[PDB]
Amino acid sequence: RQLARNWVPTASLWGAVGAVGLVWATDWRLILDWVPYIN
Amino acid sequence: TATYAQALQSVPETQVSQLDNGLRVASEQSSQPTCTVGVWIDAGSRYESEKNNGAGYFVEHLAFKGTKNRPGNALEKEVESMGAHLNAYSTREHTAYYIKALSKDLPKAVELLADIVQNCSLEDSQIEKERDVILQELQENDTSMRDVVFNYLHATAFQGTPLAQSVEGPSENVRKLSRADLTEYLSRHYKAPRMVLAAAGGLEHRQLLDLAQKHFSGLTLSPCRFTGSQICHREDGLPLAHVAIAVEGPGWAHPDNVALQVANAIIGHYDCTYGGGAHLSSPLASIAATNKLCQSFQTFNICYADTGLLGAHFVCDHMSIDDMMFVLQGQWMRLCTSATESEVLRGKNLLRNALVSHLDGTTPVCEDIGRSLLTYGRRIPLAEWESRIAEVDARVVREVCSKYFYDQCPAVAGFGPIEQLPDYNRIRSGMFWLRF
Amino acid sequence: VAPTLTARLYSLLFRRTSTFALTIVVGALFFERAFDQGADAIYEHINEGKLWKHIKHKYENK
Repeated sequence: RQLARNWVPTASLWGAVGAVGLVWATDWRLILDWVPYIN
Repeated sequence: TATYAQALQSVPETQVSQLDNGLRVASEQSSQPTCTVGVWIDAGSRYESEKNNGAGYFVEHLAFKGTKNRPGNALEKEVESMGAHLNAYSTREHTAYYIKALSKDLPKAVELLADIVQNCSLEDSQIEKERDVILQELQENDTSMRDVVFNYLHATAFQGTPLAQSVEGPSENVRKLSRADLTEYLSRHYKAPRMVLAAAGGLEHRQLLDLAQKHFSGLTLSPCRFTGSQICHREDGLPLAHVAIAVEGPGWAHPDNVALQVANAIIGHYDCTYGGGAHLSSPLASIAATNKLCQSFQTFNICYADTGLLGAHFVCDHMSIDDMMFVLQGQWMRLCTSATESEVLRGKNLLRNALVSHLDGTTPVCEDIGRSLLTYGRRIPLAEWESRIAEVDARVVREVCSKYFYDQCPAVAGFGPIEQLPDYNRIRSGMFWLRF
Repeated sequence: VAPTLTARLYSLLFRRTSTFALTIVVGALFFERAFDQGADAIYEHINEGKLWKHIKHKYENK
């Protein structure tokens, strides 16, 4: 039509997931310490 | 004229009157030569004890066996003298005694009727006769599988509540039953305000109440537990296996009860015998005709005082069971998220039609009042129902169904040859999508 | 009467499986940052002066 229903907010979270995931993985960008990260 | 907006406007309105001892009076004038004369009583099995179980049911037959002033079979020989049909029936939450008649001889009718309500001949001649027929019928009752599974259905959800119990009650009680205990329940719940009276026809309100005419009317419940569970009667001989599945819902009086009226109408129903074929709009009636995954099914709603029942009842091949299901969870689940306002409309229209449809005819008009009184009181918010219809929204239905469907504990009833039917633990995981 | 955090929590998070999934990584992150940081102390608490971390101070940069 196109009506994209709660899929929109749904999907909104999803990308955030594995993005964090790769961030959780190892990635490149450090991540300003923010609770202790070793020196 | 007839124009839908104006069509709501001109109707004979709800009437009400109240006598002293708790009797209710009410009416509507249909400008008709005939009148449905009826009575509705809220005394339930949910009132009935463990011996009283099925007694009122047994009682139900008895009234017409003769009464105090009118011994055996002197009762109807006056009734059919007029040529007026007569009928009575009962229910877990209600009992309705009623008459369909010409407005002329009504002065007898209620007076005939009033006699019956309380004055009764309790005669073990009829008792044993009726004690037998019921017993005779008790066993015969295995012939219609429909009613059968529902009995299982309640008992599995409402276990531990008088609501969960057989209407006719277990058998042995009927033998053990004695008409004194009746006289109890006769005396107990047949008082007013429990009693309620209504009628519709050429009858005007006051010409009802005046001839409501001095006779008499009269001088406990609990919220029920809801059981995530399963029941199965496995018998593989039979050709087909019914299924019922449901979750509990709001009572009679509750806002959302109407909001969920449409979701059913939208998801609709299918049967072997339609001429609709595979081009119907209902995804179910499309597929279930396409691959004939079932013989037929229909969805129900039953809202108790405090409770409500939403689910369907289907019949499918002993090898076709799974696939009906995996479909059926599709529809409910997809509604809760991805539904759309278009299909809302097609649902919206239907319920308007069905609403307006049932409203024709003396008795049904007469009949609404009694429960409605026992339910919402006088309220027959006819034109309001329309306004009520305008209330429902896309978010509404989603937001409503989100409550009562997504990630819940469903009830499962079954009747053989079930075996294919997956274990609960599938159905449960199958309630909540994983986003698929 | 207020709901126990449980009644809050599902309604808040566990209801939508994404969220239910989402939080999982989230705490798991903060978890390890703190978690490993604790055990090593406990570890090195247990072994005192057996490790250069304690020992090497004797001779480290002279």
